[PDB]
Amino acid sequence: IIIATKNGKVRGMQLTVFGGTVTAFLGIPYAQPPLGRLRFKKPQSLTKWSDIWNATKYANSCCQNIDQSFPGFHGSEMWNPNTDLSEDCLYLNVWIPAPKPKNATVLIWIYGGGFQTGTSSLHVYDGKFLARVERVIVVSMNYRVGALGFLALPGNPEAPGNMGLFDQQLALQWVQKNIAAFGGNPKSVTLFGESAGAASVSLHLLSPGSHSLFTRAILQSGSFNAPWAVTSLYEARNRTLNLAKLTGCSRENETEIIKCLRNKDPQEILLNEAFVVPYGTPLSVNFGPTVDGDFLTDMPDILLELGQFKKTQILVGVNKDEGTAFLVYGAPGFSKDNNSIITRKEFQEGLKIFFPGVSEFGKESILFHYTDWVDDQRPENYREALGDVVGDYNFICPALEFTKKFSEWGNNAFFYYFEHRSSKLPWPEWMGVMHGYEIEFVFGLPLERRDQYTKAEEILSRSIVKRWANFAKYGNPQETQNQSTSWPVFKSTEQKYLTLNTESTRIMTKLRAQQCRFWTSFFPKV
Ligand SMILES: *[C@@H]1O[C@H](CO[C@@H]2O[C@@H](C)[C@@H](O)[C@@H](O)[C@@H]2O)[C@@H](O[C@@H]2O[C@H](CO)[C@@H](O)[C@H](O)[C@H]2NC(C)=O)[C@H](O)[C@H]1NC(C)=O
Ligand SMILES: *[C@@H]1O[C@H](CO[C@@H]2O[C@@H](C)[C@@H](O)[C@@H](O)[C@@H]2O)[C@@H](O[C@@H]2O[C@H](CO)[C@@H](O)[C@H](O)[C@H]2NC(C)=O)[C@H](O)[C@H]1NC(C)=O
Ligand SMILES: N[C@H](Cc1c[nH]c2ccccc12)C(=O)NCCCCCCNc1c2c(nc3cc(Cl)ccc13)CCCC2
Ligand SMILES: *[C@@H]1O[C@H](CO[C@@H]2O[C@@H](C)[C@@H](O)[C@@H](O)[C@@H]2O)[C@@H](O)[C@H](O)[C@H]1NC(C)=O
Ligand SMILES: *[C@@H]1O[C@H](CO)[C@@H](O)[C@H](O)[C@H]1NC(C)=O
Ligand SMILES: *[C@@H]1O[C@H](CO)[C@@H](O)[C@H](O)[C@H]1NC(C)=O
Ligand SMILES: *[C@@H]1O[C@H](CO)[C@@H](O)[C@H](O)[C@H]1NC(C)=O
Ligand code: NA
Repeated sequence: IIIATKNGKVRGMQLTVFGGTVTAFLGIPYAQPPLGRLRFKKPQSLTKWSDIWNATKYANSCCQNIDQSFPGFHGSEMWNPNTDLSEDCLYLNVWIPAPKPKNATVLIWIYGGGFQTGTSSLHVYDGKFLARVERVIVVSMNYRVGALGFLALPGNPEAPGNMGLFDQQLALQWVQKNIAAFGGNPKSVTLFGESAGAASVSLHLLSPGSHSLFTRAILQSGSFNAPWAVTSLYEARNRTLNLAKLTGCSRENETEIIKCLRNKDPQEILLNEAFVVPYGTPLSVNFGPTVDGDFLTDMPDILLELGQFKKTQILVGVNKDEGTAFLVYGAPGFSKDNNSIITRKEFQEGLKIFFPGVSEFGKESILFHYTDWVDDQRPENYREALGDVVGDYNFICPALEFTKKFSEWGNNAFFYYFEHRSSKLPWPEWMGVMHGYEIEFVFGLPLERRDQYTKAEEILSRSIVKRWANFAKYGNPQETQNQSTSWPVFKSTEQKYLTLNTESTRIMTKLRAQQCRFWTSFFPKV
């Protein structure tokens, strides 16, 4: 019940799951709290302690803007932080099987949230089921988001960029030095994440500093080549100087702007983050990964294209309706509280909201590719198109492109397509299989049958959990026992992928091929 780590001892707690036991260590610090002189800088290593650290409750989340478009609605508040916000937030969690395993595969979760929001303590990232059912070890960590995590004056060590990525990387290193003490195998570590988490995992594949801190990788609705995923160095410093003036910190000694930003209080920084961009989008990443020459040594689109990444197996996939979630956060004529049948002009206006700096011709090109219907008179035509438009451009095509290019260098790749709409969901049915709603299935929440989940959902979850674990332990995401359809490796030619649902598990070919040729070849040029 007490574990001895390189920096000191840590007390955990015991949990009861499915007639068994899991040992949870919630809130182990992995770095010096980034307060004061340290705000905006890379994490600094933690100096040892002599007491017994009590890791029995989730630690503080990093400071972030909550979104308030739906106060009181669980469909949206399930994603908001469920723990005190604070700059002092560099902590991680460990769930290990009981009894203590000997050489367990380790899964390391990295949450998404547009790089502005998110926390490891969310209910739908509870690692206790994966520990219990598959006897792997699960680790999640908090990393700095928003400007306190990704503010960038390039080359300048007071605000270098990618600090949140270096937070992640320092947790990964903590697992390397320490997880053996917990009964884990540091030579068997799978990163997995979703949305910006998945884009984070993809960047860890590119970053030499993490090459040796994990084995394999799983990308859920997210990759670095997605349009939101990397902010330019043009944009980044335009953004940190607009933050400077909004807070009365514009100077000319670039480092003393930073000194000036260090005396502001967190919430002052948070209020102004939203306006350093002129035209914003529900998907807008105001402060993101940057080519800092340290974590990321070159533009990732080039590293991907020329084979400059960790060679290993990747598991990649996306959801059928990645786009809908964002339509109710800005798009006109859209509401979670009606079927949001919009018109041709509302569609048009919804493109100017999601594609704001884009030419009139650009927005006409999108409308032309997405509005030649199998039936001109279905009222929901434009509603479905704009959903598809946002999902294809922001998630599905980048993920497919990443998998093709990665697989072109000889490693096994597996692609999936999650298409199950859960029965419980608090959002209306027109929104479909939404961004982030496979996460609970990966984490085994439908296993605790309880109130929410049909037995069909319990089974799908049980299978996904097995495929994920087999991928982590063995590099091959098969379920070998219950006469399951085999999951083929994705190769650049036939582009086979697997669909996940409660009814038919089917092998299909070339997801969204016609849509994605538009996004990945034609549209980048406008
Ligand atoms: C780079 O930044 C400038 C300045 O941004 C403005 O000032 C900030 C403090 C904040 O209040 C922002 O909302 C402002 O936009 C941008 O120039 C502005 O461009 C917009 C229109 O696109 C408009 O607000 C003003 O006409 C401009 N303001 C000034 C002071 O010139 C500029 O567009 C940004 N982007 C690039 C690529 O340079
Ligand atoms: C779906 O709902 C939106 C707005 O929902 C509600 O309606 C408002 C009157 C107000 O009470 C809001 O706070 C609610 O959330 C409808 O969009 C509105 O349409 C009319 C057109 O004149 C008008 O009230 C506004 O311009 C629109 N509001 C927007 C775009 O935000 C939409 O018409 C509804 N559609 C269907 C099919 O029910
Ligand atoms: N735009 C900025 C930055 C940002 C860019 N892209 C993002 C993606 C997610 C979160 C934030 C961002 C912002 O913070 N809010 C505006 C958009 C509203 C998003 C609310 C966040 N909650 C949800 C999340 C996810 N699934 C959701 C499903 C639905 Cl139905 C509703 C909310 C969701 C999956 C990953 C975790 C977060
Ligand atoms: C650390 O925890 C020690 C033991 O706490 C035990 O577990 C918690 C969850 C409670 O149920 C408590 O009653 C138990 O005794 C404490 O004795 C010790 O003081 C704690 N140390 C610090 C620094 O908080
Ligand atoms: C765990 O497995 C690795 C190889 O995956 C091996 O080198 C190591 O010695 C093992 N440690 C144990 C069994 O404690
Ligand atoms: C002011 O700028 C110079 C470079 O022009 C820099 O070396 C110096 O450190 C800055 N001032 C302080 C107090 O850091
Ligand atoms: C396989 O099927 C049995 C029932 O025959 C079920 O109890 C078990 O959980 C299934 N295993 C997986 C990994 O799906
Ligand atoms: Na728990």
